Amino acid sequence: ASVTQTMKGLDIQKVAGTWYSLAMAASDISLLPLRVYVEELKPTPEGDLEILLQKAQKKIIAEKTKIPAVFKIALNENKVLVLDTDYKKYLLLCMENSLACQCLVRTPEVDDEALEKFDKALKALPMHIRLSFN
Amino acid sequence: ASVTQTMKGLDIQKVAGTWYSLAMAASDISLLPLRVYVEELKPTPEGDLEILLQKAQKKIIAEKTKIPAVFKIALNENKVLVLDTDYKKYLLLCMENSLACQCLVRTPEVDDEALEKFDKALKALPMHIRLSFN
Repeated sequence: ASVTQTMKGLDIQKVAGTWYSLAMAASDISLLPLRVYVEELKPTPEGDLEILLQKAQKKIIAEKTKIPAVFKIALNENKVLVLDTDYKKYLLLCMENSLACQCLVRTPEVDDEALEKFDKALKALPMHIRLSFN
Repeated sequence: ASVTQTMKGLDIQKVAGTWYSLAMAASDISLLPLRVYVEELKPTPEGDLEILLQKAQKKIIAEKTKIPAVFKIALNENKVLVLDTDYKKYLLLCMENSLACQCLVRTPEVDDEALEKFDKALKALPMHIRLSFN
């Protein structure tokens, strides 16, 4: 991917709280290890991102970098990419080794803005597998 | 490996402090990503192990398990295995995906107990690559 595809002007503090994985996509079929469900984001006062996820709860710390929408997690290098969020409804997030992207929503209310924007974002990226849940 | 090859009666509190990587060995040549140098161990009051290492300093948290010499780190599952230590001189430590083992010493004093015991421990395990440093 490119820095061109990451989000401009992210405020990491406003993504705090609960999220639900509506859908996932990945560059390689076997990737879906990156089959992980973001349940909560907890930014730190220092600007790092704690990720609570389901696989068993895992707690991951993605550290800030010089790119405000890109965090570094480990022995195996993984980056967390925030593609886009409105903070109140949806967050598009990618984890790179190579690439898995998740469509996160604040609540599973009947509304399809998040999934339209996920699908629009994936058009640019070479994905070989796509999942959507109930 | 087996639980039979992990250490009996580990006190994680006594491995606290500085260590030096004298030597590494691994199951697969390409493994030496697990080319990481343990510089410090910091056990927590809760019994988890913080690992400071050189690759750039990385800080890894290996959580306790029901096995007192085995800690769990992440998206990719890695276990840290303490094979053997006398706490004061040497620690034999393995990181599993599959397997890399390190010979750690408290100080680079002229003494070869650590390396004899590393080599004796590796006899049992299928290693294809071995490194030793100055």
